[PDB]
Amino acid sequence: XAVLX
Amino acid sequence: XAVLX
Amino acid sequence: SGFRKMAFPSGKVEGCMVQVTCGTTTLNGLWLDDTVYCPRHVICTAEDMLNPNYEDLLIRKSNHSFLVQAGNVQLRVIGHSMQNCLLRLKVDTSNPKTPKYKFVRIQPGQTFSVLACYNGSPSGVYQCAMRPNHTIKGSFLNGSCGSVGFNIDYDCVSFCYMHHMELPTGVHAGTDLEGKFYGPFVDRQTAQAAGTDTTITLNVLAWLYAAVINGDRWFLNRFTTTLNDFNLVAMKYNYEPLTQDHVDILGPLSAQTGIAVLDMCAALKELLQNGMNGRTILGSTILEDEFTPFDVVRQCSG
Amino acid sequence: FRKMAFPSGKVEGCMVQVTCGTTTLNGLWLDDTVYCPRHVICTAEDMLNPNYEDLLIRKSNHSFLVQAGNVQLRVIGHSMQNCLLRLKVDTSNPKTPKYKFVRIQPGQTFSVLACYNGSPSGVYQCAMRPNHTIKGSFLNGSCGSVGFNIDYDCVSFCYMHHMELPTGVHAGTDLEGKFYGPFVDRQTAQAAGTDTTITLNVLAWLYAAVINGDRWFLNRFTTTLNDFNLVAMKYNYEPLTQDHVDILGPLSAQTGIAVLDMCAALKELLQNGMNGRTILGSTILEDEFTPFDVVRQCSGVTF
Repeated sequence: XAVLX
Repeated sequence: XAVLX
Repeated sequence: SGFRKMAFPSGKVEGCMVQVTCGTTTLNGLWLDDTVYCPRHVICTAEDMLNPNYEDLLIRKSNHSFLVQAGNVQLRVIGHSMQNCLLRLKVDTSNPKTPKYKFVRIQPGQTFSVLACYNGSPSGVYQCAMRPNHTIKGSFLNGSCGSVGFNIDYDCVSFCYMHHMELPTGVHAGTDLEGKFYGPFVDRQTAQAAGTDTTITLNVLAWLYAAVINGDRWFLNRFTTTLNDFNLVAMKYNYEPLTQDHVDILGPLSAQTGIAVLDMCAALKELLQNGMNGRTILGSTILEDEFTPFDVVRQCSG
Repeated sequence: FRKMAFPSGKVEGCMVQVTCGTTTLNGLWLDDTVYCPRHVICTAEDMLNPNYEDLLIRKSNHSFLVQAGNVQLRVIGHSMQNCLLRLKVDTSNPKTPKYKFVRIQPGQTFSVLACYNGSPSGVYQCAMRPNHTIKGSFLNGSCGSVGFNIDYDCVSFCYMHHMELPTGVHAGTDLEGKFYGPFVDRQTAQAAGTDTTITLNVLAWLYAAVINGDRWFLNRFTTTLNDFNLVAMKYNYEPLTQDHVDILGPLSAQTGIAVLDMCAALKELLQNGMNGRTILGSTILEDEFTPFDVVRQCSGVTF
């Protein structure tokens, strides 16, 4: 759901 | 009415 | 004087941006004196991203596992360590463009300038506010990470933000320069979500004062309100509760325009309840909340 | 989709403070020349209608104090070029970036580094309005502040601030001292012509929206250039030309959406509003992002 940049 | 900066 | 959402000049920060690589992952790093700071996830691989054990991942690296480049020149890493969600890499050469700086953890509602970077190179600069729910409504593409948020007071750069990720809702999250996340987030690709967000009431009022010092008074009225009654309405519109400290912070601007804080609240109250009827304030059609009272008195004429 | 300005480090390295008598403002130091507004040779009551030519004669190199940081830059020459002064100094600026001077056209944008006493205070994005003014943010002592674009590694200087007009908008020159618009540097009665919305940029913004994945406003139809102008001109939009259509080519190609198809979509947006819906998180149609800015922001262009 969260994306590491 | 123009004002010089 | 006019009114723009301006960022601080970015030059002092540009001269600290470097590129940092580990394995096949590359992102941005901040080089001050003999230290480079970057998001610790630079050490992960594709399969580490879901449940990384940074501690376990790092012990398996050496100093030569990190490639830091300033432009096309390689900077040798002679030391490394993890501080919360950041990596502190010691390099054998010092950054002469290092400005006077300090690391500060800002408060929600506070504003700052971001220098979006890719591969250690500056792309653009924009100003934004730390949302009440700790997220940032920024503009980051992949490989942005490592980019930083900051404020400049005279010749001293106050670094307050470093980017780490995007949340499912399209907003962004990160840490201060000590590595502590702003908000209840962790640096791993797991289902995460920002908490409820509110409009920063203190900033909207600062902005309405900006419109007034700037010659616009159409939205004012003859009413007044109590702090309690103002909050009973503002909360209905998802606005941050206004405290007595907030009213004091507005003291300077209040005395400069001759409008009592509570009377300005009365005006805001009316705007919330009746919309703007097609009119605009400082050119805007909605109530703007990314200008702190400080930003207002700085950009506007005393 | 934030309104991003270009990283300003390169221009910050060219800003100096220029003082003539009691008048202090900002100067642009490139190689061994410092450019600043000519009105710096004017005093308090000498701005209603100054005779610059005769006012300069009474000046000598020693009349100008140029400071960079805390060091004084020695002026060994001075000449006037239209509305600017070109001061020759004995030191070539060590921070001179590769650069050029270009005259911007209506609708195009650039970044402004607002300065005071030679020290940069803020940077923001601006658009040269169709009426030849810019909606900027400047206080007293900001003049000589500069606007620019960066194309690759080359700094393109396109604006230098001189005045604020009665409507709260601003006017200035290119780096040749020529004014944008019909304005003159004298505190006479001058007014900006009425403005219009930069149609080209709005279309560009809609493309950015689509590129981002925000495409609900799109429709199944198209329109003629003429039919679009008839509608757009009610909402006070600048007439769209074929040249504009062609400038939008790269974006149209990136999204596969013909310009006249987006115009059909824009048309419907003007006659029916947004229904409380939002485009790129905005409730209004942005007109200060050019097809280039759009390409720049969505492509992660660096410098």
